Amino acid sequence: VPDYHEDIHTYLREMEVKCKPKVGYMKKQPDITNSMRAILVDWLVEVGEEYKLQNETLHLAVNYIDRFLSSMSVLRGKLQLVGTAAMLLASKFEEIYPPEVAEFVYITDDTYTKKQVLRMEHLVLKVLTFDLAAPTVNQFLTQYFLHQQPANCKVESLAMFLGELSLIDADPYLKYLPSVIAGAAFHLALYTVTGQSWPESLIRKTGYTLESLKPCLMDLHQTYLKAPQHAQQSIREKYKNSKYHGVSLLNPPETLNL
Amino acid sequence: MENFQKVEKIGEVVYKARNKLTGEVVALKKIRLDTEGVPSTAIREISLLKELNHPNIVKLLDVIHKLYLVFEFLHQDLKKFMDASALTGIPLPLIKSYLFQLLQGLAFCHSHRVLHRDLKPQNLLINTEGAIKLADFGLARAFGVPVRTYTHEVVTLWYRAPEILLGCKYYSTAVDIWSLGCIFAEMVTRRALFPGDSEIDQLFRIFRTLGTPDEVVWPGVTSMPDYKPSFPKWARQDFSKVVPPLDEDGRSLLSQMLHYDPNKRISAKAALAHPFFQDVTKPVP
Ligand SMILES: NCCSc1nc(NCc2ccc(-n3cccn3)cc2)c2[nH]nc(C3CCC3)c2n1
Repeated sequence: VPDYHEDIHTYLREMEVKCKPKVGYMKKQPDITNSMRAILVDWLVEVGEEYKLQNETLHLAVNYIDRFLSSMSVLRGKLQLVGTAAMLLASKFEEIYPPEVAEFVYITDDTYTKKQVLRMEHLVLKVLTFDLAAPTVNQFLTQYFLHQQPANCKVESLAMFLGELSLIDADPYLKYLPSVIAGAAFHLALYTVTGQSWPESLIRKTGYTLESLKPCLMDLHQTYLKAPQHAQQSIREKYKNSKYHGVSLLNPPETLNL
Repeated sequence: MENFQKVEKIGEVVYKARNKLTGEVVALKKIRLDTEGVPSTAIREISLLKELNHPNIVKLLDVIHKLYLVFEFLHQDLKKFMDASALTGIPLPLIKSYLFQLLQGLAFCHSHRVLHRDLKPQNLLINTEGAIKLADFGLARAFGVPVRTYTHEVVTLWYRAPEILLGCKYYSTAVDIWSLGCIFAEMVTRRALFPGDSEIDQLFRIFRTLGTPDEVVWPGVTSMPDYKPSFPKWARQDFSKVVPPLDEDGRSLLSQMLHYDPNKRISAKAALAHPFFQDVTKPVP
């Protein structure tokens, strides 16, 4: 293993605590709700598919939105402008070929002007004090995938699917750190596809036992069981593609036997 | 901006300036914002330098909305120091100090999941007290474990690693080590190791010095997208001819920094432990 893998993991574990949004922020937002956030995140999943953006870009955009809404009151009519600026910034940070501003305007169907998107970009940068290099569920998942005995494309696709569903529902997923969500998503995907469990090598790397992951796992199991009923369906549609081994079509396990 | 007196243009725009209230001498990096808003290069440089607090990385002091990045000022870059030392040469202990410090800076970048991707002498800043610092993080990227495909058009040609020239799907930390190997040789011999004038000339300059790589030296090389079985097969030159002034330890380290196979090329952290650095000191230029 490269001699900086452990250093990066230790650093990302420090930064995920510093980049965490305020867990109870939505109760202090006078005009927006968890449901309007779910609608915005589901919409960004679709924007990502339309522009063939990385999963990481979507995860970063959600981190930026939750951090912005942690300190700034936003009316429902402007929530999509925050999301659009977040996705533009996430794209500039993470993408080889970020979509142009005129494309972000087009994808809002001219709800906002170019000037509005560029002014919101400045404001998001100011509120986040240019701290864009946030750890994501995705960054922990790709590290955890190196511990597979052996590597299984369905396990990887299903763990990504599960980590993505967590983005939609601020209740309960804002209670958990990205490293913990990734741990639950990886265990649940492994167990579903192969009947294997959270491996000893990841217990040593992370210090997480299956027991420490249990609260998050129980939440993520319910999310998985109820996904076909959720009002938001863009992530299920995405993970039906052959790109993702159609993993969203698999049956969730009935019990986890924890 | 009213608190800064521009002294002069030092790069291109970077100005030497003075804080009118505190007297602090700074470098102002002006980024023009004119139709896509804040450039990705500025967003990456600011966000990544905020996590890269190290004695061998240039300090970002402030950001002001135009967009001005306020940095610490250093008196000279390694390119101008090299030009000034072309007749004398850089003393061996100072070459060793500078490489040791560049590797400390780069090891810190890699340990914080940052690729520099433009290490060349003009981006390496020196002060009057014998420090050298990595600068210009406009081409840098936060990388993932493991990497995915990143921008292909990276590193100034003379300092560009063979896995980029041959179009590997994946590159990572090893590309920075390649650039520093080139810079090490350049400090020793007083000229660019691989001064290519095109991608093909750059590759052939590498092949003529280190030997045309084969499946034993670099497993997978003959399958790489821009590899051609018609490439001439040159033999490897003896490092006694490539870097004549360099001792056995120097030659061992340079050869490990220029390994063809990125998976075998020495890491910044392992380079710091090499016996070449056993007697390292911090002379003043
Ligand atoms: N590529 C080198 C030019 S860009 C540069 N140079 C610096 N210092 C070297 C220098 C000083 C004065 C002169 N000079 C005087 C009269 C005319 N030229 C030229 C070179 C810097 N110190 N700190 C920086 C921050 C990192 C981003 C800005 C910075 N940049």
